[PDB]
Amino acid sequence: GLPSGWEERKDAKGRTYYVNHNNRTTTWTRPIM
Amino acid sequence: GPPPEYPFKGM
Repeated sequence: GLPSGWEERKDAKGRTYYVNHNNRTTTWTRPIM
Repeated sequence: GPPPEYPFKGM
């Protein structure tokens, strides 16, 4: 699925976003690699 | 608007 250290989650409106546990950031953008 | 913030307690 996702590259190492990354987690897929959902916000309060059900919208998918991504959690970067390597650098402690979040983004709407799915990581490519 | 932005996504939820990183969960800082999880650090």
